[PDB]
Amino acid sequence: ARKVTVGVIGSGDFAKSLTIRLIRCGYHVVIGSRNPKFASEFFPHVVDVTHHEDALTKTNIIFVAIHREHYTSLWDLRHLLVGKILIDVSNNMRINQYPESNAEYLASLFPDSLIVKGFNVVSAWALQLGPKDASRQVYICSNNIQARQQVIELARQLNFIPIDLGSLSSAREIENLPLRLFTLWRGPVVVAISLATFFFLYSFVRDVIHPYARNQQSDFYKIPIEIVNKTLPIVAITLLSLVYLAGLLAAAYQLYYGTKYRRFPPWLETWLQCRKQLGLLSFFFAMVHVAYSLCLPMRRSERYNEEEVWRIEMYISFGIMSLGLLSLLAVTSIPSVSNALNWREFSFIQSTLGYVALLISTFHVLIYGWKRAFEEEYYRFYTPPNFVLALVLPSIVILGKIILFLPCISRKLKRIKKGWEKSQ
Amino acid sequence: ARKVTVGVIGSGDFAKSLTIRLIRCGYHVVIGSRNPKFASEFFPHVVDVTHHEDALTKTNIIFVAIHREHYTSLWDLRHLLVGKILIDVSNNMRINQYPESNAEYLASLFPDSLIVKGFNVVSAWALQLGPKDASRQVYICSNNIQARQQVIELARQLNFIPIDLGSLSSAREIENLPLRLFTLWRGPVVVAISLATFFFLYSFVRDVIHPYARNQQSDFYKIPIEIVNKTLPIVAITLLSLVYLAGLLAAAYQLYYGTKYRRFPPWLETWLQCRKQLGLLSFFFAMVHVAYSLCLPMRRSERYNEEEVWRIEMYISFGIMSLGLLSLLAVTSIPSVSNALNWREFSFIQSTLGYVALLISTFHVLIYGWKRAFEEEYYRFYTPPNFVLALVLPSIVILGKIILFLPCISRKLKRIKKGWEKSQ
Amino acid sequence: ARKVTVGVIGSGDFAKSLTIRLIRCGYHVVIGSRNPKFASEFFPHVVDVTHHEDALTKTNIIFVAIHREHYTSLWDLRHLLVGKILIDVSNNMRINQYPESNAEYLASLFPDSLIVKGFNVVSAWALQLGPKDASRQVYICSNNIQARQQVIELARQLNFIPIDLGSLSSAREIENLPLRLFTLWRGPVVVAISLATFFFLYSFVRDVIHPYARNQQSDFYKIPIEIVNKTLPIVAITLLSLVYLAGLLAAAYQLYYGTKYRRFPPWLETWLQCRKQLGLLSFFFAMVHVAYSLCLPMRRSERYNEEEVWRIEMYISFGIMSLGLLSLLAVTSIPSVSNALNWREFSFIQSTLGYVALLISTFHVLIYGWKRAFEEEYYRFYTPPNFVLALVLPSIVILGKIILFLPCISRKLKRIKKGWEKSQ
Ligand SMILES: Cc1cc2nc3c(=O)[nH]c(=O)nc-3n(C[C@H](O)[C@H](O)[C@H](O)COP(=O)(O)OP(=O)(O)OC[C@H]3O[C@@H](n4cnc5c(N)ncnc54)[C@H](O)[C@@H]3O)c2cc1C
Ligand SMILES: Cc1cc2nc3c(=O)[nH]c(=O)nc-3n(C[C@H](O)[C@H](O)[C@H](O)COP(=O)(O)OP(=O)(O)OC[C@H]3O[C@@H](n4cnc5c(N)ncnc54)[C@H](O)[C@@H]3O)c2cc1C
Ligand SMILES: Cc1cc2nc3c(=O)[nH]c(=O)nc-3n(C[C@H](O)[C@H](O)[C@H](O)COP(=O)(O)OP(=O)(O)OC[C@H]3O[C@@H](n4cnc5c(N)ncnc54)[C@H](O)[C@@H]3O)c2cc1C
Ligand SMILES: NC(=O)c1ccc[n+]([C@@H]2O[C@H](COP(=O)([O-])OP(=O)(O)OC[C@H]3O[C@@H](n4cnc5c(N)ncnc54)[C@H](OP(=O)(O)O)[C@@H]3O)[C@@H](O)[C@H]2O)c1
Ligand SMILES: NC(=O)c1ccc[n+]([C@@H]2O[C@H](COP(=O)([O-])OP(=O)(O)OC[C@H]3O[C@@H](n4cnc5c(N)ncnc54)[C@H](OP(=O)(O)O)[C@@H]3O)[C@@H](O)[C@H]2O)c1
Ligand SMILES: NC(=O)c1ccc[n+]([C@@H]2O[C@H](COP(=O)([O-])OP(=O)(O)OC[C@H]3O[C@@H](n4cnc5c(N)ncnc54)[C@H](OP(=O)(O)O)[C@@H]3O)[C@@H](O)[C@H]2O)c1
Ligand code: HEM
Ligand code: HEM
Ligand code: HEM
Ligand SMILES: CC(C)CCC[C@@H](C)[C@H]1CC[C@H]2[C@@H]3CC=C4C[C@@H](O)CC[C@]4(C)[C@H]3CC[C@]12C
Ligand SMILES: CC(C)CCC[C@@H](C)[C@H]1CC[C@H]2[C@@H]3CC=C4C[C@@H](O)CC[C@]4(C)[C@H]3CC[C@]12C
Ligand SMILES: CC(C)CCC[C@@H](C)[C@H]1CC[C@H]2[C@@H]3CC=C4C[C@@H](O)CC[C@]4(C)[C@H]3CC[C@]12C
Ligand SMILES: CC(C)CCC[C@@H](C)[C@H]1CC[C@H]2[C@@H]3CC=C4C[C@@H](O)CC[C@]4(C)[C@H]3CC[C@]12C
Ligand SMILES: CC(C)CCC[C@@H](C)[C@H]1CC[C@H]2[C@@H]3CC=C4C[C@@H](O)CC[C@]4(C)[C@H]3CC[C@]12C
Ligand SMILES: CC(C)CCC[C@@H](C)[C@H]1CC[C@H]2[C@@H]3CC=C4C[C@@H](O)CC[C@]4(C)[C@H]3CC[C@]12C
Repeated sequence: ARKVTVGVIGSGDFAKSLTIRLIRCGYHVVIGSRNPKFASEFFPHVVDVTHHEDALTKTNIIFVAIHREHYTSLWDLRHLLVGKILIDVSNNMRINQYPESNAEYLASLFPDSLIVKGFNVVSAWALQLGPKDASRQVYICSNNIQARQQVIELARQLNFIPIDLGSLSSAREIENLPLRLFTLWRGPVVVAISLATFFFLYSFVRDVIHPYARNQQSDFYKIPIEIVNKTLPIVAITLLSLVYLAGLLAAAYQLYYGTKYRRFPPWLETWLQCRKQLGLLSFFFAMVHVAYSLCLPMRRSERYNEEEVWRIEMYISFGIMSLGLLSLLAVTSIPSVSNALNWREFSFIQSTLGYVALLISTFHVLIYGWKRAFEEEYYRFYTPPNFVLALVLPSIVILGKIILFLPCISRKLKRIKKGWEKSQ
Repeated sequence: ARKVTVGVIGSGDFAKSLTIRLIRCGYHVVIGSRNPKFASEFFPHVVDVTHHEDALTKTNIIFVAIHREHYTSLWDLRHLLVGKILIDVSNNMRINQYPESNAEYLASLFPDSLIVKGFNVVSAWALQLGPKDASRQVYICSNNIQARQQVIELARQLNFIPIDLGSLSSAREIENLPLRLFTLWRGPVVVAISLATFFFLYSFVRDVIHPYARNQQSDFYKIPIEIVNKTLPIVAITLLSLVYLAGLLAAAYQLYYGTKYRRFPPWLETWLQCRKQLGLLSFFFAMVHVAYSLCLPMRRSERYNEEEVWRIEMYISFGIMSLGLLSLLAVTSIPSVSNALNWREFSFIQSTLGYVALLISTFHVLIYGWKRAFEEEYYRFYTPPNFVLALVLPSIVILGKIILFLPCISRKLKRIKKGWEKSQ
Repeated sequence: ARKVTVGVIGSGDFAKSLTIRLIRCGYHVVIGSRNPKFASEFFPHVVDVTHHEDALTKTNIIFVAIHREHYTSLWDLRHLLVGKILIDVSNNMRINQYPESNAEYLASLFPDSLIVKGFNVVSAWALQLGPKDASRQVYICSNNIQARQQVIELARQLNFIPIDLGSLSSAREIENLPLRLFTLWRGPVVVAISLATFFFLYSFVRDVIHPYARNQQSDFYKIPIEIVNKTLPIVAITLLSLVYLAGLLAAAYQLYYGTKYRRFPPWLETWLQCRKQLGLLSFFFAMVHVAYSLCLPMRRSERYNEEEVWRIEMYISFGIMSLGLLSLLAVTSIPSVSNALNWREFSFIQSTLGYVALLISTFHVLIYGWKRAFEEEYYRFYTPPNFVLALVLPSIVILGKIILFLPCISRKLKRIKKGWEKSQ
């Protein structure tokens, strides 16, 4: 029933938190540091703190809890670290800082050891605490199977969820993972902000400034949130149109080149990768628009034609249908739901029901426009009304999709999708 | 640091996509085809394309990327495929097309080889691309442990998420998996459509046609979406009633037979299996009803008694309570949330809070009916009003559930639930 | 192709359901009972029911499907259970009933056997049925690797999802797991109920009783659900304030003590652990408030100043912003979404956007209060209006957070967060 000894190199924040987590989870830790005299009182009395040359002798699994630039300080400990699993927990301060990942550099430093990458994601504060809602998954990568399984078992005993990802070819991925902060959302968010700013300025120029000399009824105790009420929906529908224009453009490139075995242009690849983020931003903005259209027009201050009844009911119904379809798409976007669906079912949901949602949203805007545009006042300052642009982009998307259904084009796109593209 | 060679049989769409994915993920591929002269220019220069008899010699893991009906074309390669892992990636065009699954048929063809089922779910386009939101899980089944783990490691190196499911007894399941398209939703969707059509026709006959001779105030510029506003809620509540009538009927069958060790009738089994789909359809229709009741009655065109204040506030509150409980049930229906809950907690949530939601919905409809039914006009054309049916079904469900609480019945149902049913 | 024999000890409800599940999943079961004459007709004809001393001879994996207090009845079968995997499926009737878990007690009883904990979560009715939406994950813990993997494979063949959690140090956790019923929700729910009751009584005393002698316009055909409309929002905002006051107090304790390596007081630890439950309760109550504010003020019975337009639009917009941020936080609270986010991204979302949501909610309440408080009538009965308390708690939270941004305090808190706390 003797506890298994685990070695740790260095005495820092991560070393102390790791030692706490190991001791609480039924382990015995041997820590090697340059000056055990200095670091001995830091650690509890059940921690055996000695020199570098001593800790390695009495352990098999060693956490290299030092920074990358100090790895060469372990050069003298080359023949002691023979056949001993070295768990590399290091992290970089910048994505792609070095030509090779930290684990591969360590492996090149110590050819005879068994280098296992892992435990870098935890923050030396989740190690001190118990289970945490973000830092409960640890990714482990080693080119040696046995050492990888030993480290996975160690992670299991430390109340973690081990995740196996390969043979140090994945070390770069799990070193870049702790450093990323919504990398795929930056582009969609910038696009949404740009669209919102442009439509805000368009409404300000057309709706307010052009009749401002006529009326001039607003001051700083007024705000253009009638304009944000006209800006959120257009941004949402434009984001949906951008979600599906990427697929249209991919089809166009495939038809033009004649093969699917040609890499898309880098901008098209980035556009295709962030379609989920664009769609979720569109759903969020559509929901905010629904909230505004419910709360504001019906407020207590708002209390201060049969064909019109027709129109109002009909485009409200179309908006509700589109919102329901978008809600289905967003629900399927949860990782568990997406993984629980076949690729055929997921493709049906996303592609088909999103195209249907875009078409229904186009009708929902189109009715409003149909009896808000024929009056020459709203065709103001030579500038089309707000709904005209929010129609012109989904119109392009929908006409493209319909073009893709033509028999000649459908046949030339099936002959590509199904492999016979251009034999050579 | 030499790359591991992986063999592939055949040169088709799947073979080419698989070769691309293998080469990009640090592998070396040897492809065997009938005519290497023909297929050599198809594949890159780092691909060794030779005959069938040559590729097997220089590899250990071989992807049998050919259709099932051509498996007998490998009969001559029986003594070369001795002890070599054969990954069967084949798929059928129809569920339960053949008496035995593809993997088992291959294993019977080659008794001495190690047959591993896997990689059929990916679509030869997710292999070409990177990570995909539906095709990132691969299911692997082999009756040999070592070969199964080798194939799982191979899937890990190919940026997939290996899932182990057994010993080729699960081959049929993961061959039917790529072919299913919402199999459990078909029944609930057909039931919902039937209910919606019946209630639409009922409202058309009662609300419109019966006084149509009296008024005749509608034309084709009118639509019965006052009727869909009366059809969505009834369909939602009826779907909930059908969700819980299945449990009531299962209890009735258990009490009648005296044991739980008797298989339910096939219709009852299918009803019990699709309870989740019926409940989610009910939640979706209830949410659509909430959206209609918010957007339509308050529209700008809609602008064109204390006990009544009482009633309106009270049934709105009951509707909100029921919607909240249904939202809790739907949130627990996510696979991650369901797996994160104990069976006791999940049972409490679903059973208890869904019965409470059904009861509260019954009250919410019942108040509306209580002061919309006593007037003889709404008891029109000898036909009960719309809410009467939406009450009569949940009333049956609730009276059944209350009957199940009787001391004699509760005791006879505990003596069953807890094992003492009928000893023999 | 001979089936693998699996032994089962005892003949009860769990034994029968387990035997059914094993037989259906291609196994052959040998059941040992005290009186095979009695239990033989219970089980099918393909089940070999014999004495205790006979079943062990013809099997290797044995399910000890008897209660803990009867384990000593297997004392005579000590030398027969040598090297045989014993899967302990037992459960306790109370959390922490015994000093050592059931699996560890069994292991102490039989030192020479290989004890594996598992299959306790399933309810002897999910074993009889097929896949179930709560009982499809089984947790397995053994201090022997090989036996643990054998039991995991057995669980895989039984259409389960094996989960490995360690070396019998996790046996207590997975014995307590079937017994817990929302353990972390009890405290937050009691707090929410207490807040709701207190604010209901406060509104009853101030809003109704104090002018009750003045007007007396209500009877039992009236209800205080104008008061629940004033109670739900305050409870939601107070729950959010309590969510973040825990972090403020943790920071205060860290600054006072000078280290993060000191355990928080038990009440603070329990407060910190249940922050997710408090936040989700706050989100649920905020959504119920949104539903009430939409449905009730706009009802058909409700149909029975430019700066005010200003105010109404502005605080509605702030409420919508806060609801959107809370929705983002709740979406990230799904286990799949939380596990799919880096700890940095999850920390950003939760901490930063929740503080922003709290600030925006404070403004949203504050505008309403700003032009509903300056009238001396609402400062009624020497008691502050309802919004004043719902402001005073988030005000304390926000001033604390701002204090944490002071340069001296920020520096003393970074010197703690980053390890240099108090060297010894
Ligand atoms: C609310 C919301 C949530 C969303 N969530 C997600 C999400 O979680 N994940 C996600 O990925 N997206 C998500 N999306 C976006 C969604 O994936 C896209 O809208 C949808 O995939 C577009 O379908 P498509 O037909 O344009 O593209 P696809 O079907 O993906 O194909 C794009 C292009 O590739 C071609 N192509 C397709 N299959 C093949 C093949 N086998 N061989 C050759 N060429 C082929 C098509 O012809 C087309 O030119 C979401 C969108 C919304 C609105
Ligand atoms: C929005 C929504 C979402 C839903 N999501 C899901 C979902 O994700 N998954 C899902 O499965 N369902 C889901 N449902 C449906 C839900 O499961 C059912 O409403 C609920 O289980 C019915 O409870 P019950 O008491 O009728 O049935 P159960 O408790 O399941 O039992 C049915 C019958 O079996 C008997 N029985 C139960 N336990 C035993 C036992 N141990 N031994 C012998 N007999 C027993 C009962 O007496 C009864 O006769 C959802 C419903 C809704 C509205
Ligand atoms: C709708 C909703 C859903 C929610 N869902 C969840 C959920 O799923 N999971 C969950 O956990 N919470 C959840 N929450 C609550 C959420 O986690 C908290 O609101 C948030 O974490 C508080 O941030 P903080 O800065 O106060 O605390 P934290 O950042 O967690 O830190 C608390 C204290 O620890 C200190 N500290 C932090 N990091 C370190 C460190 N490295 N070293 C030393 N000291 C440190 C801080 O200074 C502070 O004193 C939810 C809340 C809401 C409203
Ligand atoms: N939150 C975290 O801290 C965290 C989280 C994840 C991963 N990590 C990784 O874990 C490792 C430990 O980080 P840390 O925060 O603990 O680092 P730190 O506080 O900077 O500690 C540096 C450690 O390196 C040792 N060291 C050895 N040779 C050295 C040299 N020449 N110069 C300087 N130091 C030398 C020191 O040990 P002596 O006492 O013997 O000098 C000391 O224990 C890093 O690789 C980090 O990327 C940290
Ligand atoms: N999207 C997909 O394509 C996909 C996805 C998942 C699974 N799969 C499975 O993967 C396998 C490959 O599918 P595929 O689409 O690549 O098929 P395909 O395009 O029809 O190719 C058929 C292949 O079979 C070989 N073959 C051998 N003997 C043959 C014979 N007698 N008659 C005809 N062909 C013979 C051919 O090789 P030669 O050049 O030597 O003649 C050719 O490479 C199938 O089992 C399929 O079910 C495919
Ligand atoms: N839903 C469930 O039932 C469920 C779920 C999860 C886990 N479990 C666990 O699985 C085990 C089986 O539970 P169960 O519900 O089947 O129990 P049960 O109905 O009470 O059966 C008791 C069993 O213990 C045997 N036994 C041996 N020595 C005994 C003694 N001295 N006194 C009494 N019985 C003795 C009996 O076998 P003989 O015929 O030879 O006397 C009988 O088969 C328990 O440990 C339970 O915690 C049960
Ligand atoms: C319950 C669901 C919805 C309701 C009740 C609703 C309501 C409305 C209303 C009343 C208008 C008239 C303009 C205004 O009031 O400011 C409008 C316009 C608009 N709707 Fe919606 N909507 C819904 C969903 C959606 C969705 C999901 C989309 C797009 C994905 C969308 C796209 C638009 C657009 C772009 C406009 C712009 C028209 C203009 O600014 O002139 N709507 N909506
Ligand atoms: C915020 C939540 C809800 C609100 C505001 C609401 C509102 C209403 C209103 C105003 C009516 C009167 C009939 C009408 O206006 O067309 C009604 C009727 C009805 N409600 Fe709801 N409801 C809600 C939730 C629900 C839910 C969740 C269910 C069932 C699961 C439900 C079941 C019904 C049914 C069946 C009727 C039919 C009455 C009739 O057609 O005569 N309601 N609801
Ligand atoms: C769409 C979102 C929201 C809308 C439309 C809304 C609407 C309102 C309205 C109209 C009032 C005036 C008092 C009343 O009508 O009873 C109010 C008050 C209040 N709001 Fe909201 N709200 C929203 C979201 C929120 C959220 C998310 C919170 C807190 C997390 C919140 C906190 C409060 C509080 C505490 C009051 C109390 C004021 C009082 O009782 O005097 N609101 N809200
Ligand atoms: C993050 C996502 C949303 C980015 C999508 C933004 C779109 C509108 C941007 C991003 C990159 C852009 C492309 C970048 C480069 C070129 C080449 C030149 O001929 C101008 C047009 C063209 C082809 C641009 C078209 C618009 C474009 C595709
Ligand atoms: C929204 C838009 C971008 C959707 C795509 C429309 C355009 C780009 C597509 C639709 C029809 C396509 C054409 C269909 C047929 C041919 C004939 C052959 O020579 C291949 C290219 C060519 C000439 C295609 C070029 C691209 C094309 C013109
Ligand atoms: C997919 C789900 C929702 C199906 C539920 C539909 C219900 C209403 C249908 C489906 C199958 C049907 C049963 C099929 C067969 C019989 C036998 C005969 O005596 C008529 C009634 C009875 C017992 C039917 C009752 C109604 C029933 C249970
Ligand atoms: C909604 C409905 C279907 C719920 C179930 C109600 C009916 C079917 C149930 C409830 C009470 C049950 C009875 C309770 C007691 C007995 C006595 C004994 O001889 C077993 C059968 C019998 C006669 C049961 C038959 C089924 C029964 C009548
Ligand atoms: C389950 C969660 C929400 C519990 C949070 C409830 C809060 C308000 C309660 C729970 C435990 C309580 C603490 C328990 C003990 C003490 C010590 C004494 O000096 C009184 C105050 C103090 C410090 C209490 C302050 C309020 C407190 C922190
Ligand atoms: C909402 C509230 C609880 C937030 C926290 C505010 C209080 C408790 C915090 C904020 C500023 C803190 C002080 C900042 C600086 C010092 C000086 C040094 O001697 C450490 C303790 C001491 C004296 C701290 C004690 C705790 C403190 C006073």
